[PDB]
Amino acid sequence: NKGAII
Amino acid sequence: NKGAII
Amino acid sequence: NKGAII
Amino acid sequence: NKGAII
Amino acid sequence: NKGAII
Amino acid sequence: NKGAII
Repeated sequence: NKGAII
Repeated sequence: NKGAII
Repeated sequence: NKGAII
Repeated sequence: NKGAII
Repeated sequence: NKGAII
Repeated sequence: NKGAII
């Protein structure tokens, strides 16, 4: 899983 | 799964 | 798993 | 890019 | 980039 | 980059 919260 | 919350 | 919180 | 050669 | 050759 | 050759 990959996630970016920006 | 991939997710971006921007 | 990879995650970036920026 | 992601690749699987099997 | 990610690759698997199997 | 990540690679596995198996």
